[PDB]
Amino acid sequence: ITGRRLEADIFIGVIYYQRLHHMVADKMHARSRGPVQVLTKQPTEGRAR
RNA sequence: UUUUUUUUUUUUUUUUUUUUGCGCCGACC
Repeated sequence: ITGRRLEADIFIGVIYYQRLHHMVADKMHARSRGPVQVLTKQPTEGRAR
């Protein structure tokens, strides 16, 4: 941003990095209203349902 | 030549508007 030299020598290298399956696309869940359990009349369990 | 039964009136149409449970395994914080 500033374009100035950093006051410290920054350690930089090549590191093998792995992307894991824990993605936010499969983890975001939002429920307002919907299906309920027949026995307890309470909200169901799971993002799929 | 012979006894021991009783008797009367007041309630209406062809018909109508969302898979629960059981157990197992892996994994995140």
